[PDB]
Order: sequence, then structure tokens, then C-alpha cells
Amino acid sequence: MENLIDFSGDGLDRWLRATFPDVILSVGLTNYGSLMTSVPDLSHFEQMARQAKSEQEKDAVYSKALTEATRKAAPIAACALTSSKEMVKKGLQWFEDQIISEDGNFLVWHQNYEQLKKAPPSFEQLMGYQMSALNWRQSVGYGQLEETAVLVSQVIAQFSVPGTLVVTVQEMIKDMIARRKNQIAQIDSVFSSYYWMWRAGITPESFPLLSDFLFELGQNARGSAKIIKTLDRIGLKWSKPLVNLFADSTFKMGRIHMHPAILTTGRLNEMGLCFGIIPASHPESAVNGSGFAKNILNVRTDGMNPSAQLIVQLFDIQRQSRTLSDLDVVSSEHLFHQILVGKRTAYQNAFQVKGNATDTKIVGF
Amino acid sequence: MENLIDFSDGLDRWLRATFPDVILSVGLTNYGSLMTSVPDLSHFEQMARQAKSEQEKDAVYSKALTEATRKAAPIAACALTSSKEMVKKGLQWFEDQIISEDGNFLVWHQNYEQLKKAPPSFEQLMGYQMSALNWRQSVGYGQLEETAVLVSQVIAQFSVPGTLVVTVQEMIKDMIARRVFKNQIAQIDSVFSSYYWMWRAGITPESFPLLSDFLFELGQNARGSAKIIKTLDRIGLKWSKPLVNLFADSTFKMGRIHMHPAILTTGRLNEMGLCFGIIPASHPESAVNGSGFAKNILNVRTDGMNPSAQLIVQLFDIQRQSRTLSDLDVVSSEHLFHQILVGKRTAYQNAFQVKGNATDTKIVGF
Repeated sequence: MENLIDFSGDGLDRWLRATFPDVILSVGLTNYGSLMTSVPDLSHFEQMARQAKSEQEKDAVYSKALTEATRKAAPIAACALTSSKEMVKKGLQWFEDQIISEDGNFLVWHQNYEQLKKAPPSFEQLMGYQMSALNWRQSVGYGQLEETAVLVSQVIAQFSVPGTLVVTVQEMIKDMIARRKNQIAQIDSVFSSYYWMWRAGITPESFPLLSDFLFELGQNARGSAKIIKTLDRIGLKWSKPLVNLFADSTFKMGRIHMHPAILTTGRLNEMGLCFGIIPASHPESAVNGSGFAKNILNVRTDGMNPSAQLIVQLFDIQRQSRTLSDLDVVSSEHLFHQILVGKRTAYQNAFQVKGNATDTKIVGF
Repeated sequence: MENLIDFSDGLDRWLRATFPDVILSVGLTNYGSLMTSVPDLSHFEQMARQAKSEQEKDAVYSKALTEATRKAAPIAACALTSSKEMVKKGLQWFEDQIISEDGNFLVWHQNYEQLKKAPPSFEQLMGYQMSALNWRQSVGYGQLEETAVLVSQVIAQFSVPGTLVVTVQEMIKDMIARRVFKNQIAQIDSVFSSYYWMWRAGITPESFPLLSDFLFELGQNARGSAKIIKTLDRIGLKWSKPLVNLFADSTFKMGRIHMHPAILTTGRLNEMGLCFGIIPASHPESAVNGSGFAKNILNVRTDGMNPSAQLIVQLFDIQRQSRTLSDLDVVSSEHLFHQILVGKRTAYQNAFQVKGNATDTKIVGF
């Protein structure tokens, strides 16, 4: 259909008011305006977790928990900006401009995508990607909101939580350590998602197909096999090149070694942030919410720290649902890492954040 | 047959009796070795570039590694480690612990099968580190500077010849791309793990020379992993069957950097070679011909003209010019370099209690 996320000129603010006249955005529990009015109670997922038997069943419990935890947390204005017609057009055009200018920072990994579906990247390929992300954001004016800012700072040196959560949060730190200058391998969710859109041959015209589908994923967690079967149907013309990018079956090592520009079904959760909180062909449906893991970055860490409250619930559910699966960009400790490097939304770039997240100290209040 | 490495100042006297004519040198090594010159690995470049199959590529690097390390081992430390007295009490420790309910040992040992497939928990890593220290204290392993426990900080500056600075800086970047003691929590104690594997394999003080002779021969010429397995997985070889059964070569997929330090692979036989393969127990005087195992390079000096950096850079260039995709794990050039930066001056020192991050080290030219 059409991309109805369309504004130009206060365009963003005007469009929000025109499209969501009766919606009240809140920052009582989120950093930036969201639909979140309470902290989700995930206590029922423990019993589901315990009764899950197969590896797929256990993964589904955690995926469902994630979706419910994050259903209302996304910063709506940033999502509108990221999916607006003007930004989609500019964001896609950047890649052609880089091909024309034969920018080495882009090409050193782009040209090697097939190899990177199977092997970890070089330092040069990581640095080139980080440079490219900053370049893209500057070129398209992506940093027009606090929500979408480039961070130049230092890691959270101490993280203050309710006393009852201190030990578990400490266990998460330990967990990040056991799982093994700037943040060289950090995924820029927005930049990678635009790169995947461009590689998939998505256009301003076909974008709503992608956005609508991602919104559906945000309504109900799927599962890798199910996602592939859904996108690989004879009905859909737009999705085959996207699926072709998937490294689910090709990358055999741990995903923490995969280059941040390599797509998987799991990393559709990255694209959901950008294009799936508001379904472009029917944006009014956004009032129903849309749950993607890194929505949790917009949950506040001050006050009673609802962010810590949620992350701990997710971490406990993940443990109770323990598989051998590589959860990659939706693992609870990956999300916590993002919180520690200071991301206050999924749309901020944190490459130029110095320090080590694992070095943070957990304090009770 | 018999273990002829046996001394009850017994060490120095055994060295003088067993090696009457050889002068142990520290001109190029931290502790006395057979090394009197720095190997030139230049001929390995061409071979690396014009290697084509993965097995060919890995062979060039492995051959360069053997040549680089052939004479670098600290002989006294090796004799101690393979001595009858140490072999006996070193194995006995595991016999005592397996009936002792020490959780720091059992939390990883009891889950060895699971750890052949999956990364360890923090508890499993810490338990192993504490176990290695416990073992060293218990058997009195730290008798020599060469075999001591390090409590220190990663050195902030590493000084190399000016012509090496750029390449050494590239190695730092490579370490980074590959991704309080937290940074040392997964460090392999080469001696403790080697003793653990010897025990797991059902090797006794009596059958020990079989393992030692095999490893010494292994140190003479690089051998591909499949051929190593063939050597050990013999129809007939009873002694080595439990050893090959420990291998996680095909079971662990995550990337070897995530393997628990007490999990064995064919590649990690290079760890055992340090301990039991520099001197062949049943014929110790054969040791005069050398034995090349990767972490012999930790005994190469970093002062003077930094022969350590000289060799490490040559190995790094050969590895990258070979273009191998293999996860070389404990013989990878940047792994070896990492160990040099945390401050190991032989393979036999424990460096778990070293503060700092090796990748923060500044490279300066002299």
C-alpha cells in the first residue's frame, strides 16, 4: 500500500498530533514518549518456562516474554522519524552515494558480505562499519532528536537498583563476562537495518510491505523456522531477497563474532525497532503496541528503576528457559549491556562510548 | 618403559648428569634453554601465500611454529614438570579431589561432556582457576621462578624495534576484533589442564612415558589434527583411547575462545607438549635435539632486541598470509602474544591473578 508516515517542513510533531489525536504519550516510565503506563508483570512465564520441554518450546517462552515486556516501551516519535517517507528515501539513497564515491569504509565489509556470513570480521571491517554508521546518520540528518543522538561519553560506572535485585544484576554482570578506544563491534540498529533494507532491494514503494510485516512480528513472537516459511511463500514478491541475506544456517560460531551488518531471523528484531513499531500502511494501529527487545532501552533507570525490574524478570525467565540457542541481539545480557553503555533508546549510536560495561558496579538503594 | 626423569639440589645435578655437555643459555630466553639464535622464518612466507587448501595453509603456519619454538623451552622447568615425583603427586591430587566433594573442582569436572558443546558459566571458570591454584599449592609446583604463580598487573607499555611497531599494533587490533581478574577468568593454566587431561585419560606414573614419548615425537615435526587423531585412535593403542575420547574438536562449535580451559582438543595437545613433551621420559638425553611447542615462545626474552616480538611478528605475518580460516585457539599467534602481554615469562607460570587488559597495552618503538 502507501507509506502514510509522511511529513515534511514541525512536520514530525504535526504528524503525530494528526495521526494520534487521542493518544497520550508518557515519560513516567520511559525516557521518551511512549505508550507505557505500567511495568509488565511477567510472573506467569515461570510456569510456562518450567513446562517447556523442547528447545523450540523453551525459546518460545522467552520470546513471548520479551514481546510482552516491551510491547508498549518504544519511543513513538523516534519511530515515526525512522520510518517516515523522507527518511526512508534519504536513508536508502546513502548506499548508492557510497557506491558512487567508492567509500572504503563501506566497501571493506559490504563487498565481503558473503564471506562474513560464515567468518568473523577483521578490525578494519568493524571500524569501517562504525565509521559508515556515523557517516550515514550525518548524511541523512538522523540525529534531529535526543532519541536519535550519537553518544560521545563513558559507560555507566555504577548502576543503582532496588536492593532485592542487586545479586541477580550482579549475576548478569558475571554472565556477560563468562560469555566473553571505543565499542568496536556494537550494532547500530538503525544503520544496519537500513543496510539490510537496501540489500533486500526494498524501495520507497515496497517499504510498507516490510514495515507492515515487521509490525506483525511485534504483535506475536514467531520463531526462526516460522519466519522463514512466512517470508518464503509464493504470495510475497518483496521478501525473497531479505531472506537470502539470513546467516542463520551459515554462521557456525557464536553470534557475538558475527559482523554487525550481517542479518539473521533473530536480527529482524533490530529492523522491528526501526520499521515495525508503526505499521506504515496503517499507522493508527500503533496504539496497540509492538514488542521488540530493544524497546527496553527506552525504559527509565531512575526512580524505582523499572528498567532493572524488567531486565531481571527477563533474565530469570531466560535462565528458566535455558537452551543452547544463540539468542544474539535479544539475549537479556545483550540488552543489559546496551543499557550499561548508556543507550536511552535503541536509536542512539554508542560507538564513541569509552570504558567497559562489565566493569560497572551494582549498588542497591 | 620407565620414567628416567627422577631426582630427589637434585634438579641441577640431574641436568648435569643427563646433559653433561650442553650449556643452557639465557641470552635469548628468560630461563636456561637450548636456544642460541633467533630462527629466521622468512622462507615460510612464499609457502604461506602459495598454499591453497585449508590443510595446506594450516600446515605452513604449524611448520613455522615448530621451527620458531624448537629450542626455546626452559629445560629445568620441563624436567620438574615431568619428574617422577611431580607426576605422582600431581596425579594423586585429582584422585583425592574426586572423592572430596570440592565444588570448585566438581562444578566443571562433572560437566565435562556438557562443556564439550557449550560455553562455561562464570562459576565453572572461577572454580577452575581456584582449582589450578589449589593444585599448585598442594603439589608444591611453584619450586622455581619458572613455575611460579604471578600476582601482578598487565604491563602498560610493550617496547619493540621500530620496524615492528605497526605490525605489533595490528596484532593488538586483531586481538580486539576476535573479542578484578575478570579479564583473566578464562585463562588456561597450561600445567594444571595438562595434568587434568593426563588424569582423565587414565595415565598413571607407570604409563606416563608412553604419553611423554608420543608428545616428544610430536614436537619434532608439525602434524595435522587428523593425523594426530590417527596416531592416537589406534585399533591397538589402549593407553591413548581415553585421551582421544576427551577431544572436543567436532563437538564444540561456538569458537574456541569460549571453550572452558579444562576441555581438550587435538590443538590443545600443544599444551600437554609443554609439560611432558620437551624431554622424552624414557630417553631424556634425546632432548638435546629440541622440541617445538607453541608456548615455548613465552620463554623468549622481551628485553634486548626483543626476540620475542621478532618471532611473534614473523608468526603473525605467516598466519595472516596463509589466509587460514581455522580457529587455531591455543597456537594462534595473537593468543601467544596475549600471554606475553599478561606477563608470562614461561608457559609454566600461572597468570590468573594479573590485573588489567592486554589489549590496552601501548606499543612503542625503541
